[PDB]
Amino acid sequence: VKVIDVGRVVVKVLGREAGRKAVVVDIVDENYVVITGPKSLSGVRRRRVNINHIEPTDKKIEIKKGASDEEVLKALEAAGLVEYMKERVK
Amino acid sequence: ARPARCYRRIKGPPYTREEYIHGAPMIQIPKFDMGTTSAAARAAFTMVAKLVAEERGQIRMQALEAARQISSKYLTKYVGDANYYLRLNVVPHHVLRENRMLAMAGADRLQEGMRLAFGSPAGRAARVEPGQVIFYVEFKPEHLAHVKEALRRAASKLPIPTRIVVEPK
Amino acid sequence: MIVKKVLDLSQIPEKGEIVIDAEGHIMGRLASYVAKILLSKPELRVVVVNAEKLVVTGDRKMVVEWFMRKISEWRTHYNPEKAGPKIPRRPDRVFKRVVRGMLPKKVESGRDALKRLRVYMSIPLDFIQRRRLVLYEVPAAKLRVRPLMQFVTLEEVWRSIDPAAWEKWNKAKEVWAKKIKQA
Amino acid sequence: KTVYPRYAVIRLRGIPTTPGDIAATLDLLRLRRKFTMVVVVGSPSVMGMIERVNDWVTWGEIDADTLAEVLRKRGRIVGDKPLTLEYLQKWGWNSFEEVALAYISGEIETLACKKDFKAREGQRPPCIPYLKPFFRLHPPRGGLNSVKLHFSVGGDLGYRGPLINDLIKRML
RNA sequence: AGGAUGCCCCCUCCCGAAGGAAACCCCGGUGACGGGGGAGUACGAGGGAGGGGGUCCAGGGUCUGCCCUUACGUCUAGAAA
RNA sequence: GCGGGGGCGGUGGGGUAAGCCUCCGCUCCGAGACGGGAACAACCGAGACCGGGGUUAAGGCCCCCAAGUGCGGGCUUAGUGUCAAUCUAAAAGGGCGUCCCCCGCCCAAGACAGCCGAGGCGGGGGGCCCCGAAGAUGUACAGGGACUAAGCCCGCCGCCGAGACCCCGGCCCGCGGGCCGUUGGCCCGCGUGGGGUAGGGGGGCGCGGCCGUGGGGCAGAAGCCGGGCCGUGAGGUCCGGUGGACCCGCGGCCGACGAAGAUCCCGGCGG
Ligand SMILES: [Mg+2]
Ligand SMILES: [Mg+2]
Ligand SMILES: [Mg+2]
Ligand SMILES: [Mg+2]
Ligand SMILES: [Mg+2]
Ligand SMILES: [Mg+2]
Ligand SMILES: [Mg+2]
Ligand SMILES: [Mg+2]
Ligand SMILES: [Mg+2]
Ligand SMILES: [Mg+2]
Ligand SMILES: [Mg+2]
Ligand SMILES: [Mg+2]
Ligand SMILES: [Mg+2]
Ligand SMILES: [Mg+2]
Ligand SMILES: [Mg+2]
Ligand SMILES: [Mg+2]
Ligand SMILES: [Mg+2]
Ligand SMILES: [Mg+2]
Ligand SMILES: [Mg+2]
Ligand SMILES: [Mg+2]
Repeated sequence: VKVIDVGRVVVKVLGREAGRKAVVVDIVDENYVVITGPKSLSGVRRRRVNINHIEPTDKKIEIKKGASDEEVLKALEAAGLVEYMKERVK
Repeated sequence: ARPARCYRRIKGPPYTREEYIHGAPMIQIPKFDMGTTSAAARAAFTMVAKLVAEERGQIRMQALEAARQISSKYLTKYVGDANYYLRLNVVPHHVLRENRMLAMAGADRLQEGMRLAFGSPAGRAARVEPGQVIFYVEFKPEHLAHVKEALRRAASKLPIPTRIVVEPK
Repeated sequence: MIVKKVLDLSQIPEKGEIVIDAEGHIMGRLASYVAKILLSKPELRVVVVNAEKLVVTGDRKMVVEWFMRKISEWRTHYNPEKAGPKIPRRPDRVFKRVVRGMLPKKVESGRDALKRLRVYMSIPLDFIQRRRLVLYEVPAAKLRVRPLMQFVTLEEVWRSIDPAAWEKWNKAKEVWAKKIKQA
Repeated sequence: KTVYPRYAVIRLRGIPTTPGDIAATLDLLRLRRKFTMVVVVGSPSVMGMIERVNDWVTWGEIDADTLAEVLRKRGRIVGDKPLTLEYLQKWGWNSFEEVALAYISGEIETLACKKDFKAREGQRPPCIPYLKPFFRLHPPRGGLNSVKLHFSVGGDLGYRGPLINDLIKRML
């Protein structure tokens, strides 16, 4: 079973941003969430995403729902995951 | 008689000119308006129910008569004749033909098969269109359930699908 | 030791042999993948192990009635050994027949592709006693388990349609379980 | 006086089974083979013919750049030779872009000179003399949607608007 | 009686119709994918030149693999019937 | 030739209906190759001189089988179903089975079940599925494997895929022009030129002989067996073996002039 929650770090597995990491910032419905794997950090534009097109990682930051890119960077500095975020899987 | 599926479908022009049709059958339906037919007493009735055709086809005179008896008997038994007006809105103008070897019906009916295949008269039917109003009931609003049941029983005797439409007068 | 891996469909070797663990996989989808692999690699051999743990989706009663009808109503009135059908019941033979249905018919290519396949129930002692047994999974042919979903195993089908042979095989498994766990 | 819109019409369906009236109209419109293209002036008689053959062709308003590119790639002269820019300058046209602009803007009323046209000396003719009045396109790159459905329902047939230029580029 | 000034392999060079990519960078879409550059590029039927290596090549008999394929003559709307 | 046929449309007219009878119009088969449709003359695509390259049409892309176990949402639990027709199906009627849309009423927390505290009742309709649904050689038939999506609905993206369309090379044709002493030959130009039964038109190959002309043959003619080369082809020519005296090229002319078939005739010979 796949679990997606706000603040979870995921990896996009479909699209041009495949293999790049992002952070779940908001939930649209049971099928879509909002991810901003910041464009200034990983190259993932802040957009909606289907649940089928992202795989969750094992690291999570604490943020409010729909948190801005500034808050996402602040939490990334808090968790020390900038270097993890910049990596590209496969 | 043949099954009604033999004459359900409209397959040719209407056959109604009785001055040209030889031995055209009589219309056996004895009456078409049921209940309180006078408009002065129909002024009391405010609800209109309509049994309405859903497909295009032909209804036989016997089928129309059977639906008429079942609906009229139910309405008399459970609403009383002073509380409803029921009209069979269609008349079986169309004359049905059957091609069959038979008794004294012309010398061309003694040749077998499809030779001289124009049939003799076999009955009457009403050609109906979709949305055509087959049965029209005027009633007081308290008898809505009984009127719907009578229309359902009438619809059970007809060869085409129908529906019940209720509205105010 | 058994090392599990994911079969890269574009990275299939052109030579040698590959072993596929069939547990958790759907029978028709895995058979489709195996048939395409055998057709696309003419010199590769394919072994399938754990054939009794294959899954068929649907109601158990529906699948069992389908297999019963196949093994009972399908026959011939001519010489049965010369002309009639011969319906398999054991899970390995059932899976091999399913792959034969997806291979080309009445052709040397289909015959050779079917001959280049071996199917086993469980894992044989010879395979276990190897130094390094590389097993594969095909993720596209694996059943995604969901609540309130209906499916049966080929072992359950075999038990329903042939209880005595299943009992003998299960007893053999229990008899050799100590040596199997040793290896 | 009036400058009607200049349309590109491409025959999308085939020569066998097509009904007789449509076939006759297509033959009169010069779309006698599949994937033949013509450029016409949108007078009412021509629009009546196009409405008659709506279910066998696709048509639209062609632009000057697409017309120039069509003349460069698929233009043919008498004897089936390719149309050349030096041929244009010999006849008095400076470039494919200039002649296409003149035709589309309505400075001239025809692209190809008629069979009865006579060429004088010095004057620039108002057409391209001895040019064939039709183009034979390549099949479209990436395919079409459906040659049996209208463009207005997701198919390919009928009025296409300015998307005929995109189709022509895919078909060049 | 045919070619052996052949045939085949490899390499290299030149030209080349219609057609025509890829990594990678940039813009967009949930996405399968589209677009700008890469690039009318690498390539591409075929047409020329040369280098080395080998012996037969064409053609024929039979067999195998893959692809294709419903005896003939006749009346007939309609023939494997 | 005066036997037509298929699809679609005139509720064509008739008929219970019919792969039924009889009219009207377009198209296709007959007389039309080829791709798809599981096979299949006329359903869809499409019109084929030969060879090669490319791109598309119908339709398809889990395997059989080239191309996607492609993408988003929703429905189905019946293996229902599995992308038009030929082609193998299904009705009235019943079902809150399930998903959903709308309307009337009650509940102002004193509403529906018998003090409790939050929704309840009734009606109409739509989608899928279930019952209605019973056959004869052999499996949930309608291609098979099988699939819980590889089913259905609303949308979407790319790709595969003909002889069609584009390109190259070769061939031939129609028409026009030109040159050569010509019952004819050659060259050039143009053609949204290149299917074809009956039938009409044009040219050529072969067999026996005759009028001419030029030759071969005992150092081996005709015939026969196998083989190479030429020609789209009818056919021609040459090589090796056998054989033992006639034969052939070219122009012209003439016929007892070309066989695969007639329950063909004669002979020989098989299983
Ligand atoms: Mg009729
Ligand atoms: Mg038994
Ligand atoms: Mg045996
Ligand atoms: Mg057609
Ligand atoms: Mg030689
Ligand atoms: Mg006959
Ligand atoms: Mg007959
Ligand atoms: Mg005939
Ligand atoms: Mg025949
Ligand atoms: Mg006649
Ligand atoms: Mg007809
Ligand atoms: Mg087919
Ligand atoms: Mg494939
Ligand atoms: Mg019916
Ligand atoms: Mg079924
Ligand atoms: Mg021809
Ligand atoms: Mg002579
Ligand atoms: Mg003959
Ligand atoms: Mg004899
Ligand atoms: Mg004998």
